[PDB]
Amino acid sequence: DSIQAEEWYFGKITRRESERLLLNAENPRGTFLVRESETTKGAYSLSVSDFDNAKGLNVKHYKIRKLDSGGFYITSRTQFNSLQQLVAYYSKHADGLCHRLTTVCP
Amino acid sequence: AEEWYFGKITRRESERLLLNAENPRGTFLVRESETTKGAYSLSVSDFDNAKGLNVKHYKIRKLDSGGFYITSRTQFNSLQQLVAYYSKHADGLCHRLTTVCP
Repeated sequence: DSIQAEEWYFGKITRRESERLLLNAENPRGTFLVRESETTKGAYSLSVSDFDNAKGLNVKHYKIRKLDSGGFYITSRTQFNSLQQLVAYYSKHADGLCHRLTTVCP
Repeated sequence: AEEWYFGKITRRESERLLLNAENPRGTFLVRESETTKGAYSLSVSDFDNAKGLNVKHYKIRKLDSGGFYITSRTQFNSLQQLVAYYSKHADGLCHRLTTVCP
């Protein structure tokens, strides 16, 4: 389906594999990718690269839950009718995330 | 940085992960201890006839001078040396640390 081919969706890659792709030093902070959650059925995960001078480059993982209406959310502040709309939103506003989403993981 | 370090995932999460594949015995990861500050926890899959596949958890204590241990037999000056040692020598663990959790 459409989601399978989104440039930012990485399907069933593991959290460890997403950190392997995201921790690459070429990536600016806020490089991200969406994937299925490995440990929660039916949820997704937004993994975001970030940096601090103590953990080094690191990745933060945010569960994305799906509501019975069909929407999605990470926080109580905002919900979205699609992952596409969630990504578009957090590309414009961190709003609790470690960083605004900037580069789509290559 | 290490591919086997899974950071703050939980005990339950590690068990979901370590058991969630066609993962052999001896698949493992290291994570921050939930129960004890400063320590880590080594989680390793195992198989036995009564339990079937199951996960064992081993505290990794941190010494004041900097090193780490799980038993009195050997201690390590870093956490990576611990992992490297137990990949070659089970020494009391259920199995050697052979496959990093995918």
